[PDB]
Amino acid sequence: SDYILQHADALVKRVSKLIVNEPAARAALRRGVMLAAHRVVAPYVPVHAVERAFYAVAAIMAAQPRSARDQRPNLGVSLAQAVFDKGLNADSTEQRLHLIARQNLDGVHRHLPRLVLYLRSDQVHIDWGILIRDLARWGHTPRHVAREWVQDYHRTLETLTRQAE
Amino acid sequence: YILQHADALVKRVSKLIVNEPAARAALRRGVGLAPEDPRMLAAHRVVAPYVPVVHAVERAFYAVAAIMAAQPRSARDQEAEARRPNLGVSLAQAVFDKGLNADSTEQRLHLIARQNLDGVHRHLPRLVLYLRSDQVHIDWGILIRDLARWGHTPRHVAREWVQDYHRTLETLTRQAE
Amino acid sequence: SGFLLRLAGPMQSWGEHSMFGERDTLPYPSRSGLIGMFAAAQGVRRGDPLDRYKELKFTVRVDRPGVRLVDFHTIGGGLPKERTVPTAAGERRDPKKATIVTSRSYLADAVFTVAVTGPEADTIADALAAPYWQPYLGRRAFVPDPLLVLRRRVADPVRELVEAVPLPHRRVEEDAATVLVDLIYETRTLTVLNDVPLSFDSKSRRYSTRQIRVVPTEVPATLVAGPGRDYQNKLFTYVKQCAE
Amino acid sequence: TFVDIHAIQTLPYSNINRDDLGSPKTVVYGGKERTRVSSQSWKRAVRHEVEARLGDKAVRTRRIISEIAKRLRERGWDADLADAGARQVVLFYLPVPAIDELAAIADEHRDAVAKILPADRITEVLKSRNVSVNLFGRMLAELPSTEVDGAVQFAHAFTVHGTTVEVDFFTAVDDIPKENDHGSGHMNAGQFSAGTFYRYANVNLDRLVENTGDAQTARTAVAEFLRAFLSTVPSGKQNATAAMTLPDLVHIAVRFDRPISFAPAFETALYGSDGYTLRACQELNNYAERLREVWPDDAIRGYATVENKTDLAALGERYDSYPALIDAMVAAAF
Amino acid sequence: TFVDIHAIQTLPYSNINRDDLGSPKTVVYGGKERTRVSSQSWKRAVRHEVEARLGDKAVRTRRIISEIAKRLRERGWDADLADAGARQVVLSVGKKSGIKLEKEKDSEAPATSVLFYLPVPAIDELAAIADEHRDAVAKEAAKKTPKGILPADRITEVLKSRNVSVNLFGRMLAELPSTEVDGAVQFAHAFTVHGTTVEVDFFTAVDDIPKENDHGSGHMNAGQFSAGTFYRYANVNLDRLVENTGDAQTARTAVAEFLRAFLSTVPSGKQNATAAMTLPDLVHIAVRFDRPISFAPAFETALYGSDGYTLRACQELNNYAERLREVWPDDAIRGYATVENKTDLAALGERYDSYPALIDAMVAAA
DNA sequence: CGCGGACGAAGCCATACCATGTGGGCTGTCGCCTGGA
DNA sequence: TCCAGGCGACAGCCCACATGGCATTCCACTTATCACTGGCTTCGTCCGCG
Repeated sequence: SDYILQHADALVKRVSKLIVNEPAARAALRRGVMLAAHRVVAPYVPVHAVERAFYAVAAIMAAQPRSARDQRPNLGVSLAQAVFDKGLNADSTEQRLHLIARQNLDGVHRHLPRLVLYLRSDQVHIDWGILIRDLARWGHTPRHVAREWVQDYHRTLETLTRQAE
Repeated sequence: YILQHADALVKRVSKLIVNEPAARAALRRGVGLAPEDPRMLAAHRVVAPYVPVVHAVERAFYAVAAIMAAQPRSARDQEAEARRPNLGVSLAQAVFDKGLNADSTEQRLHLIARQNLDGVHRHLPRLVLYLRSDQVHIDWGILIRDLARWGHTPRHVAREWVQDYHRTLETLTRQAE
Repeated sequence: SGFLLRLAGPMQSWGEHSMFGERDTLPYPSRSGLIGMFAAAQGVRRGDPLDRYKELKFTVRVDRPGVRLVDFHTIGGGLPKERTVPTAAGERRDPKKATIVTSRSYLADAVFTVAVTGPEADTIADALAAPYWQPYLGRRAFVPDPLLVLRRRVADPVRELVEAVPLPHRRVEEDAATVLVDLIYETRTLTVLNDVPLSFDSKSRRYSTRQIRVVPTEVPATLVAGPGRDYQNKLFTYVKQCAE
Repeated sequence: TFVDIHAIQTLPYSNINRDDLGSPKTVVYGGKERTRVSSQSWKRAVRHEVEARLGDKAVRTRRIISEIAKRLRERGWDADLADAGARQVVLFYLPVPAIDELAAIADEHRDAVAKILPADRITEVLKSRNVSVNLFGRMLAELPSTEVDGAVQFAHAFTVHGTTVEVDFFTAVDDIPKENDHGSGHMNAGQFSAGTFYRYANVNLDRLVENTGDAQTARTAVAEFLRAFLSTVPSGKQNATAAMTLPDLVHIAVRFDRPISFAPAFETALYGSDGYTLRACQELNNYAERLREVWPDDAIRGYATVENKTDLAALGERYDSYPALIDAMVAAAF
Repeated sequence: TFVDIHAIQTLPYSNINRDDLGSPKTVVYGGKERTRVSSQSWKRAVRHEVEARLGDKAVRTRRIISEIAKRLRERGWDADLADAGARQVVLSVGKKSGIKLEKEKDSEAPATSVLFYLPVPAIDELAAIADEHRDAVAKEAAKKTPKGILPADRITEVLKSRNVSVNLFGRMLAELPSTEVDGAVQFAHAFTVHGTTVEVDFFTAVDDIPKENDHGSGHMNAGQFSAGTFYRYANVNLDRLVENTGDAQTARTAVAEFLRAFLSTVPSGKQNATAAMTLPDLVHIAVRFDRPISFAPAFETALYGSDGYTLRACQELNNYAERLREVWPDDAIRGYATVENKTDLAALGERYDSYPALIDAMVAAA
């Protein structure tokens, strides 16, 4: 399962440097949130749910605000770290995680970009690599990864909370 | 090592179910099912921070926490009245005192002790809820740690429940001279 | 001079004091057995003088004791009324009573590291490397370890048993050294037993008493191998420098 | 001069040879329980099949009476009345040197074909083979015969993975019902076990051919032996659990120095939830590789396999089928 | 001279033969649990069907005294004379004091300890031999401990009376090793080709009449069931079967009816509430002249699913039969029928049109 | 009349309540094209 | 021939919910079945065979 993680990592670094470096391909990959993907991320793909897991998160990567654009825990830890540190509401991000963890494959790509972009607007660190292997893993086993996200979120939230006192 | 976490869960869940209904309802709907089943996506909030660090251990925690939240109000009203035994001893104390069927409990005990990791989780919940229907005092921490050790060999946790059950039966009968 | 046999494999059974159906084995090898194996590796038919095998020394370090199992063994059963094992008079028994049942015991899952020290040890080693008869361990049906001769040439092989020989995995406490392993030398002796072989001929088997003294020695914990697949590996790399 | 043979054979849910109490015989190797089939079992099962063919290859094909050609024919003793005995040598099966006596002490006397009782001299067929006595030890119904052994070392067959016995609750049902039904015949419990057994055996033609002679007769005996070793399966409770099978891997090797077994390769038991044949094959390969590169030797290796997935390098040249492998190896043996 | 038969049969959600506690019998094969149907159950269904057609009634029982006494009471003997008579027939066959019996429960005839296996005409003839010595039997009953008076030779020759089911399946009788006939059909256990876990059904038999205040079920419990695609196999040693039967036409009819009953029949274990009757989705008969062979090792590596298992099982049996055929070459006969026309199974021989056609052409070729 | 095969005759038998702790090893990646070194 | 650069122009920001609730009773069965065969000793005689 790591064979997808390494490719996803090469893609995230090359795309990060490419979006801060060249604005043309940045705005061209951002328009999808798709020919640009066929000509940019295609060499980083070895089931089409994996390929869409790559270019979809690539577009989410190119659509982030500059503040968070110029700068291993999964997305659950990322949301817990955002909630405790950067003042996000618990009763709202919890409800959003359940909302995302309950849907099917085509649902996570519809409700995920808004939340990822929103948490990114606070300079939160998303290990994009494992996020790509997570959305790829969403096809093999959905409820297993969703489980990892929710239980991981609550786990690290209460662990850091009790750790703070 | 695990028993300590077991006593933590049993502590806050034993006071939790009686002190507030939200968690009791989020846990009740998780009895006898996988830790990733969507219906139990609401129980992580309470149980996920206590698992340590194989899936048998988490299965044990979630499954028995749900069992503790799905017991009738009678069993909780008696559960909140205020070396140590397994649940086998509980079965013997149930048949000898509360009049259950001996020849049945014996074949249900050997029926459950003779199964695989998944058979103990499917057959277990109704058996333990029946025991709490008869309000026998069952110990939860031992029950979970037992289920936790139920995954490495199906011999080291079954044989001790069966032998402990029969042992305590004949001690309760010999003590009735 | 000398060499280090590695007594291992699926089953071992060095018998003694059993001249009937019930056969038993010792919790450690007996010189009669392994001297029978050398004799089988050099081509001496039963009845030949075994004086050459005198003057030999066998200290054996037990790696793991191994657990004892009883092998049930019926012979001649199910065969028709006119085929079994004859009687001395020649008159067979009734088929319902024809088969004879022997329950021969055997030692299973154990490994010993013997240290042969003798004058003929070099030809014995070169005989085990190419024998004139399948060499076995205790009884014919038991197949020996591939690495039957761990080290072919070593001066003072006893010191090799005391240090720098791989041992199977066992419980070792944290940063603990001085792990005990029993080895038998031959006052303060443990027992006397019929081991010295005087004649192997099937017509008159003849043995004698021999002293045995088990000394529990201490070995540094740097020899205990890992959990699995590590022991056989370490012993392979150990037999690798044999040429050097 | 040592023909070693290894074979992986997976037996289904059955009970080949039970113990003193019903359970199948088990060894505890590498710390774990492992059901096993005794060597005697797989011996009386091979032998009982060898004679069934060798001792029948054939009274209607090669024949024993078909002699004289070297003691009764090209000798002068009635080149036409050759049936002289022949018919006088009847009132098991031998090779050729011990047959010289067959056509030898079959002449002289008178004879009495003019219309035949001296057999205490020919009867010694087993005393000097009876090749079925040089391959395998003495017979089982005849007193010893100078050659009690041997040659064909046979090893016990233990599983390559820990297998625990499993209780098969069974019951007998009587067909004559009274007015209280369900009174079955007799409740009881029979233990069975399944698994993939590893098997091994050695044939020392070196100290073998001597006891016999005609390297061709010896060649036939070893070839039919190998075919019987793969072919046969014991006859224990087969009529109730049909467990007839063929080895999923067959490796015959001809070594000129000493026989060697691959049993320690299966020391660390194999955990499962998957199949065991492929893992066992590639693991036997690995062990053959390290052992081959640690004890280098110029030996011959060949193997057949019922799975074309893996490529077994250390096992030699992959022949196409069992009888081809046996033929090329027996030929390569001399 | 070995008629091998293989068959892939998928049984739905059912419980064919439970264990001593309700659960279905399971094997641990290739590391995974696999529900199985014992061999003796199918063998029983087979015999009852074969003997059903060939109305031979190869009764296996213990109460031979009870039925012999019944036969003697039908033929004029008094109740006590019949009982003592039958006891004389059974008591005159062992070494001394006859075969071993069990403790008599009622005043009813006792049940022997061993299981007999005879046809009904055999029991009838036993009653005849008992009737030939009316006076003698009556004279023995007058004593306190009677002995054998019957001509043990002919009754022992009557117990040896075979039958089609006796010929195929064989008989055992410890106290009479002279009547032991060896079976000619190797029947194997049927294990699934994919790991299947058991599943609990929760049932509550509710009482129809209401109670004054509350209403609860009459009884609640849970039974174990399982579904899956079973593999089944059997061998018929023609040589030994023709040896037991003696003739070759009776033998041929017995093997043909055996095969047809082997495919057709299905056990009677909890079928009244599951309706698990089915037919094999694949049937492969091969006639081998050297040794019988099973395809069990092909199904060692359990099959993962979420898809079907019939096609995978069919093509995998094909693959194993093909490579196995090219590794153990032999001049044997191969034929197969199939209930799925998607793939074409080449290695299984010549595809006949139907099960009975396949059986007819294969038994004929043997 | 001569005789095979099978069984049976015993010696034996055996008044000063409690426990168990274990595991670890496998895999391959790209952006392409022009310019300059 | 291989290493290195390049490849028109493509936006910035800021905000993200508060609360309240999470049920109870009841039911848990019966009976019948649980095998034998033996691995001792020699000789004489006895019933059946040729």
